[PDB]
Amino acid sequence: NLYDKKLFNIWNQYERLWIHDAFPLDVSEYNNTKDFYGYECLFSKESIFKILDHSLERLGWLYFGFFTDISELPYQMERYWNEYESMNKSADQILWDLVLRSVIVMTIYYMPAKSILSLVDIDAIEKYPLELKKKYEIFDYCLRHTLNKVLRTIFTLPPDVRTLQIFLILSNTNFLQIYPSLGNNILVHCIHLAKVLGIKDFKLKINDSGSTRLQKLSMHNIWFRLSTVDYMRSSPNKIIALHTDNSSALTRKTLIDSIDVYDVESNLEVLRWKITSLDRDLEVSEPSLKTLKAMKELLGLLDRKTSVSNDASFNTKFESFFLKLQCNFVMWKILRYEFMQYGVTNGLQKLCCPARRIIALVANFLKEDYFEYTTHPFCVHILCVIAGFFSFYCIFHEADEVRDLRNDAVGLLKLLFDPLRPVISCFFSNLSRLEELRHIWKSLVHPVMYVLKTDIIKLKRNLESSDFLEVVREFN
Amino acid sequence: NLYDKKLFNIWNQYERLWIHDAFPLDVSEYNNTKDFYGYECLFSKESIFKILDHSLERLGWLYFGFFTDISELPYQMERYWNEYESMNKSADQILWDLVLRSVIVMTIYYMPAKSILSLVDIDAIEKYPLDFELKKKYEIFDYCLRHTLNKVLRTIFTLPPDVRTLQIFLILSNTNFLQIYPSLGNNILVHCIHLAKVLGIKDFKLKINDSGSTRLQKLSMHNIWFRLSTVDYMRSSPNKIIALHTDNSNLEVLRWKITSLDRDLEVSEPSLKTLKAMKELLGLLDRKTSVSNDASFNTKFESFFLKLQCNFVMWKILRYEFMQYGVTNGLQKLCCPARRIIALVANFLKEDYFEYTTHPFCVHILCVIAGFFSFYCIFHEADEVRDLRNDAVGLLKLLFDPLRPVISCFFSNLSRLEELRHIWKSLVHPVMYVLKTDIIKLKRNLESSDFLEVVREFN
Amino acid sequence: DTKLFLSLPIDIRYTVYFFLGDVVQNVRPPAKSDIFNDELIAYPNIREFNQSLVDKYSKHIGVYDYIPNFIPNWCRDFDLLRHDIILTDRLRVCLQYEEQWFSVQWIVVSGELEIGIFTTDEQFLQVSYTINEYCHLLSIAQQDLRLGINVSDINDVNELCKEIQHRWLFDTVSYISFINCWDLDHENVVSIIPCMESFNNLHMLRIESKNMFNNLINTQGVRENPGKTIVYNVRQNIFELELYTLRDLGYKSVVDLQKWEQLQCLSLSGCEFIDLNNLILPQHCKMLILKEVKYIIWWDLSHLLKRIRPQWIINGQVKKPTKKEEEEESEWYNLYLEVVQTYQPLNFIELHNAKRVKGNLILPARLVTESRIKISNGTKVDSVLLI
Amino acid sequence: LDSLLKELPTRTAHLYRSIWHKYTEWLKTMPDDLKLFLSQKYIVKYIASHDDIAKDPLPTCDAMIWFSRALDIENNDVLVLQQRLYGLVKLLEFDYSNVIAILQKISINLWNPSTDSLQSKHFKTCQDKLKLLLDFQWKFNTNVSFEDRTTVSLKDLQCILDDENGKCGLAHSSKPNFVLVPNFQSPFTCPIFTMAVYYYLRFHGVKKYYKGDGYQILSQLEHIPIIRGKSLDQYPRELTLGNWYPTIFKYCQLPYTKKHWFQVNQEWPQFPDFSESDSENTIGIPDFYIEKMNRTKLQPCPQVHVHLFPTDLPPDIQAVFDLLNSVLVTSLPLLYRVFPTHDIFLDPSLKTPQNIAFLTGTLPLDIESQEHLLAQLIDKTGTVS
Amino acid sequence: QNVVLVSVEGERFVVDRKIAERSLLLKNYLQIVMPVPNVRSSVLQKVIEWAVHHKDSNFPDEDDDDSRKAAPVDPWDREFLKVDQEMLYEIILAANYLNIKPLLDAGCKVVAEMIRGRTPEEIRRT
Repeated sequence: NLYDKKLFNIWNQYERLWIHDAFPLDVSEYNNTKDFYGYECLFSKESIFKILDHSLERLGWLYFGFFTDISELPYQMERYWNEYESMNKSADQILWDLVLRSVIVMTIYYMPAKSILSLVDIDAIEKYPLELKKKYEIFDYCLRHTLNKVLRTIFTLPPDVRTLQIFLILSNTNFLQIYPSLGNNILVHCIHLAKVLGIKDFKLKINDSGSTRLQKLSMHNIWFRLSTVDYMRSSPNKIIALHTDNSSALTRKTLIDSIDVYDVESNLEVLRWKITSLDRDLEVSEPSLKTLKAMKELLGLLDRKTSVSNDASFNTKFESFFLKLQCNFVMWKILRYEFMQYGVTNGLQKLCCPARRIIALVANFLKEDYFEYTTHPFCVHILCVIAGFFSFYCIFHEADEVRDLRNDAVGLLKLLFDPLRPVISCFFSNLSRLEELRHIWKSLVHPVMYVLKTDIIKLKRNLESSDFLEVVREFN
Repeated sequence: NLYDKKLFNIWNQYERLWIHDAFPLDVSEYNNTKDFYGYECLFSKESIFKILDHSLERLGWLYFGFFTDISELPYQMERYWNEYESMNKSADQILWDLVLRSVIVMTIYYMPAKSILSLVDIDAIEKYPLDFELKKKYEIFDYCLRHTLNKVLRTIFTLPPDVRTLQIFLILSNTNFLQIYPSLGNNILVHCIHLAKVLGIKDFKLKINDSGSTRLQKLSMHNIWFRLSTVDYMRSSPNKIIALHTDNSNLEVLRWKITSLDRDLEVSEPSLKTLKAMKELLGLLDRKTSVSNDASFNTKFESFFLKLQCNFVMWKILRYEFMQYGVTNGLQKLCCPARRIIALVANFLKEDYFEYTTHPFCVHILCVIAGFFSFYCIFHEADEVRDLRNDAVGLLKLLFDPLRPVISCFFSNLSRLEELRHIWKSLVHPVMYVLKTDIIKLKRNLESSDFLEVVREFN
Repeated sequence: DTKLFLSLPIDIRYTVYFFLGDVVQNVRPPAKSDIFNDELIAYPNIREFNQSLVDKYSKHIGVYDYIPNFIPNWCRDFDLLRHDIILTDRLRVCLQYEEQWFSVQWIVVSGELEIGIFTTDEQFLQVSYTINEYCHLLSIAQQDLRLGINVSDINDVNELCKEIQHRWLFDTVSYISFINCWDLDHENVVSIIPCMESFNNLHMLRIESKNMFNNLINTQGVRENPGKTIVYNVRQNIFELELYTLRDLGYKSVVDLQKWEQLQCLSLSGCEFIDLNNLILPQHCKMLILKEVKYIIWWDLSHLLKRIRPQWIINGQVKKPTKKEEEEESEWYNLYLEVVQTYQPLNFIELHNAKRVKGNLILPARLVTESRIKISNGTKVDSVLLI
Repeated sequence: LDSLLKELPTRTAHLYRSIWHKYTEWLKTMPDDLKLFLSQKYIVKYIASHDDIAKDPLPTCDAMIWFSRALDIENNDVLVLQQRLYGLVKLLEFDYSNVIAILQKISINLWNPSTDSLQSKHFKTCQDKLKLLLDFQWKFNTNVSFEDRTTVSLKDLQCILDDENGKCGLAHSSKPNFVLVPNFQSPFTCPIFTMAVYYYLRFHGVKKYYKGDGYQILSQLEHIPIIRGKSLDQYPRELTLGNWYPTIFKYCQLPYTKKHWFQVNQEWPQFPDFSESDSENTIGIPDFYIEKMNRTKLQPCPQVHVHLFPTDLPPDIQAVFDLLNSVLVTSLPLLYRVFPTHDIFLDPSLKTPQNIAFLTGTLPLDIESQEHLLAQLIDKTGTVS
Repeated sequence: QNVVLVSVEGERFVVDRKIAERSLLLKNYLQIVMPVPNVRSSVLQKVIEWAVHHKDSNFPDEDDDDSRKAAPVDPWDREFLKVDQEMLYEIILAANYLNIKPLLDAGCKVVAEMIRGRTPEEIRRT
């Protein structure tokens, strides 16, 4: 039981090192790489307009949250097409080019295969390097081209807000979990741009026109999405941060430009940041128990406010899905902390219930032919950690409930996911390793926990019949 | 005289906004733009080795301070030449390539014109754009710089985190670079700061039973981190707000100390025992400074720069005193530091080391000095200050091609300020009212009052 | 039984002890109003009454000594309440969440230090324990703790604690209380004001009287008494605050506390009148806690109520949907912003039952949709509206 | 009312009720109805028994005030009572004899018949020295205003002789209110002994040297002043004494503040005011007041068989003069052994074979007692010990 | 409407649906049969006996501590719970499982009465 608490601390560190689990190093390889974007290159004008139509239909969420007006986008699009045709420069035009390109790439990542495969041209396949694999390879080619263009035009540029939007528009992809160091560096640059422009002046003032209100609103949405990612993507590879400049929503007892919450606005970006701050206060800062009681009450209240959102269109289902997903995930983390540290009773069953809710949700979103919405990386992080802990306590203890839930999670995740092949493959191999560890422990400073001590030591140094036990260690 | 204290603070902010004062958009115009480094391209490897010899002779200071071993550099050079010859990749090789290129560029910035003009090829001048002196030298220097920058912008993001990027930036900071391409420099500075905090380079806390290699590693880390804080204070306009000089509180230490006194001067609580302790401490550090004895070019260079920093900061401190608390004889006791500075730059002209004068820090210094001297020359009379200011401005116009826009802009607005003397020469005065308007114009440019506005509109 | 009760989880024991707040002794003194009534309850009891504790601890006990046999009761109570494992888990658990139940501070009697655990209302004593006993029961550390001044603990005893946590020990204490000694005098302030330098674990204060408050705190009464008031470095280090027990806070008063900076939470209880329009504050302090008092005078909000139309009003809540009516939309935002700017440095307002508020409540919806505005059923108001 | 009772802290109020209980019980000790309960007499009796409460009488007195205003009492009554009570806390909160070596240091020097270092005009005789000394010892013991000092007619004075309880002294129940008591432990610093010698000199006089005033005028005169100036019937003038005083403080080398001796001194204890004795009180006054302010235990009047003062007089004054006789005659052999050169001894009366007999007989107390006192004078006499 | 409930022994008790929607764990689990792990038969019988005795009753809140410590021990409950300690503790744990607070509050009230109406000899054994 004290052993349980200790190995649960070990599992904390082991999940950190779980999650701490090609690109050419030279832009000039893409110096002359063709396009997808010319009239004859890959993607006709009309295909692109269709893509934007689908995007505004299904996935308004992101860029709706950012910009002021969005007929702006087709307007600028057609203007750029006219200018391109006339040319057979400036800053505005190139920025808007990058913006539309990134918008598109997001839409590609969240499209069904058959549609895009019907849209794409043909002989350009002969021109280019070559189911879902075709979709993802063409997506990757488009991504790398956009990345070349945008790296160049990022450095060589004045500071303008729209660069930030690019990153945020692209963070909702495999990108940051496929090109991590790159992403972290550019995130640092975007953080600098954030603090540059004084976007902390979403402090809404008196007698401001509607335009000014909308500007501050855009700033506000931007800031909070940025703080979300900056906490969510904060491995020791990064030490510079912005998630400190906000403040916890907890109303603590034990305690300027540091922004507080509940004093500003109500747009659900705020809600996401609140939830992330609760996770943050769980992880890094003082873990208490009255703290958890208040957090749990507050999170039930916010789950009410989440389900207040009523079904009227795809994007609404998407948002409510992601919010309820986050809420149950954080409840699961809290109740994990409880049942791991202080052994309150029935918390295990009241913890298993959230997992069942999550899995009912993703089942609903497969069965409704919304599998593309499932592909958000946060969902995959979630299933990763869940399967991790469930395998852990399934091998250390027996409960057919746990076996069933874990088997559902892993059968789902294996049978459904190509996209994030490196991460999932590393996780799957080390998971099968832990299953062989089940065979070991099934066949008290145990040698198995000693092997896991060795494993964390291997990782910590990777930062910068004991004979047979070492034998199986070498075997795996 | 209280009016003097207030308007001296106003001149402080106006100098702040002074110091808070083409390269293309899509890095593709320079996609295929010529090297200087190839066998047939521009410079002849052996000439380059000669350049390196000249660099190591006179200017070990910078890169001697950074790296561990420096035969490393000719070693890597010859290795790349062999590899270049064999080729007719990896990360290490590209870093070292860029390293030597930047080293060379520093050497270019601190070379005489006639020499390099003798080195450069001829039909390669026909290959490239001309400007045909120093203007030619500076145009070819600019081309080399922009080429290097093209190369490094691409290759910065796409890399693991390695120390040597920092070395690049530091080798390149000692140039016109940051005051001609500021925003670029600031962004790369932010990235380098991230790399600094990544690697835990605050672990120069030297420990027991470490090898000499480890001592040298920690020394390099120490010098680098502190040079970084030096630049990060000196180059901290509101365009950048992220910083590392907050994390503070071998003579690299000494330079950082001097910067911390300047910081405490500018931003924090002005007391009087504070200034007394600072000035005694700086005299102590002048003792520690003069302990260095003249024995070689780099040594004269270093001791020059250190004495320059010390007198500049003393000048700032004593200015702060005489503005805020009005002690007597301070004008002359302030003029003396300037005279010491000027004896130093005189030494470095007479010794035929004018190239060493071209460091941007010296020009920032002379800028602020001539600024304050013009201020108190027009508002008050002292032929000493007038004479020194005339020396400074005649010097700076007659001697300095490199920073042509800034000095010229400064000179032009400075010549504008001489007409303001005539105004004040022709009491909440309209002139101080004009300076209120002027600081407001600049701060908002960031993001017979009739005749006074008339002359304002004329200029 | 005992071990059956101890084979159980913590929430159970928590709620149980919450119902058993603090009654560990077999007795209780009254409030003040029940004094002049000559009715004494009953305490006919007998010996096992050592003359080692009744003589020692009388400075907090012998005040009463005027009833049926109480001190032998008290004496055997203190005796038997050194072995209640009940109590040890009571304290392990109450400490675990929050000791709003037991007020626990330092004491010295006979020149011998101990740690006493009292009521909260005025801290009638219950028992005490030795530091080594305490942290053999628990883990030893600089476990933050409380302290208050009585006529029992004033100056030399107080300076004895000072010099003991200098010489023998270190200053393991945070929070300071002014429960009596309302005169600003008879050596309490004289002792303590030079003594807040080794005193750097704290953020928290508790105050009693309008005399002591007005003559120490309310910074309009400006003077030049250096040892009579605080050093301002502690005025930085006081993120929390508490106060009780007065009649007329703000009736034509000088209510303003801008010097009281780096404050982050206020607590008020047990009073008889208050108005918030006189109230002025620093920034940084939004947590406001307010307990059972008489009728409150809210902010005015009268002109702003005159600004309003029933164009939009529904169910006590309002909004403009019409983007076209920037006239009405800008007006809406002007109204909302005036509203919050009245409450500007506040985000959390707790009321226990105060029986009345008089001042035309119109509030935002962002906060009452949540539990920021946390009123008990002091439901004697009707002029409610939300934004 | 009840709100005023609510106005207070809580520990203090519990304490107050406990003390109400205690005082009610200690009053149940006696047969005996709220001012009789909270009576100055009964309260001071309680405190005389409860010296423990005299250690923390601050809330004691404040609670007594709080009850004296709790019920229907005239507010003037409780505040004049409060004036008396502040007098009491001032009296009791100080328990040592600090205002004292100034007494000693002076009294002695003013007794000393030969003062050489004194070149000052006044103080030629021993009667001048004694006149001043009586005024000083008197203020010092009774703490009274000067003006009031001159208001008192000695026919007003009342001898207290109670041998049942063993008390003796001189009392005044009139405008200034006070009680004087003989110090037999320290005759020199005793104001009554002083007054006895001075009165012998004043009245009997010294044959062939200084005319007595005669004992006859104690009738024909309406006001007999405790000390006479130029005129028989009047106290000396204020500025006169005001001169005499610094003159002596100088010679004694003690700092002098006129306000101390010519006006009431508040840092100092006082008798209460009241608008023939018994066990625990004398004129109006509890005895501890009197023993404290006169700083001597109360003792019965010693019976002497020798009469220096007249045994034939008006009944009114007689008792007084008999008291004076006993103190004088009790302590005279001592004065004779110290200052045999004193004017008093120059009378032929004191020269008789008997009076010489008793002056040279057993000593009232051993010599080695008054050493320290003697060490305090700046002219050593012919007899050095 | 009604619902079946499996005592983990396996006993398929039955309740009226909404009278069980009194509870909150149910009110979420549904939003007909349910399992009930680690509960026994007479346990749930007495549980539902209380639940049916208290259907139209009013209860203050789960935050009003003043109303909570305002402590009317219901007399029906008071006699209804005159049983031994282990079944009692199982009732208490079950109330914790089910988020049905007033019964839990009453149980803790009674246990507090047990350990308040005490004897020193309980300690003299210690």
